[PDB]
Amino acid sequence: QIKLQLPAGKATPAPPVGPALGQHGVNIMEFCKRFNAETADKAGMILPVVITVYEDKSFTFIIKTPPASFLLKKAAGIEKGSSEPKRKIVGKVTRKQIEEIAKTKMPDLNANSLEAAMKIIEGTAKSMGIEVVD
Amino acid sequence: IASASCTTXICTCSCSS
RNA sequence: GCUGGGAUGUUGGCUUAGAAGCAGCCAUCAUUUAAAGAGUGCGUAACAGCUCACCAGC
Repeated sequence: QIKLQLPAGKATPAPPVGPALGQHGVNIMEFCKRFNAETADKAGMILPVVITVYEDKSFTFIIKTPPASFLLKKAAGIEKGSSEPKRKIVGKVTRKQIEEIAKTKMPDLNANSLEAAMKIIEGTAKSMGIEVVD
Repeated sequence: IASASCTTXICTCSCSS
């Protein structure tokens, strides 16, 4: 199977999506129309697409919520992450905010308890150059 | 070496649809 | 050595023609796990397909 991140609303350039999926017998022209048809409701957002291809030259795709990395950036108020995480601090997040993002990405998190969901978020935060404030 | 749509330079890439 | 796991939270910030471990600098996270690398590698123009670490059995 193949997983990737395409921009909602635009799918057609040969260089990126062309070979990656084409090497698996994926009909690029049918994929682009399909993806651009459903994800038109959220045009402008970057999201992961799971495309299941089989022996038959047909496929199916599933849409997923935006990655935590993107949420943390928009939460802290930054467009670009830090080149050097524990070297250059760019943004900061508060405890209650960590819970907020954790609760939103909980249904897709591999954690069982909320405490575990909070910590996984904190992990990405410190590795992205975001200071955690209580 | 001789494909259709598929790389950034050598010489083909894509072109149908 | 042999039989099968070797994904998820993402394609970590991203840059080039392209970047989606195998280019590039800090990072190097946490899950949950039976146990499982923000990965030793071949390879395509990259992906891929594939390789060990580890595991379950032997």
